[PDB]
Amino acid sequence: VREPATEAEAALCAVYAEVLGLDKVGADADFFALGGDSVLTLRLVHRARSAGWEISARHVFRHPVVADLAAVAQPVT
Repeated sequence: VREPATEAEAALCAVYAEVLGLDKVGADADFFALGGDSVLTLRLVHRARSAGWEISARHVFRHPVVADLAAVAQPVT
């Protein structure tokens, strides 16, 4: 399983695992391949912000892989 290589990747890995109910998730994990849907996307957006990273639901649907999602995130102001 692929370790995160940036702070944003590491935060999103942890949030993916928490939202999807998994123990740990790799930096190459696909949110919808792992069981994501509209409800869980909503939760991912909220919990990512709590972890310091601003994303949208549209970001998740367009970039469901952790590493790709981390690249469009913005740090919370």
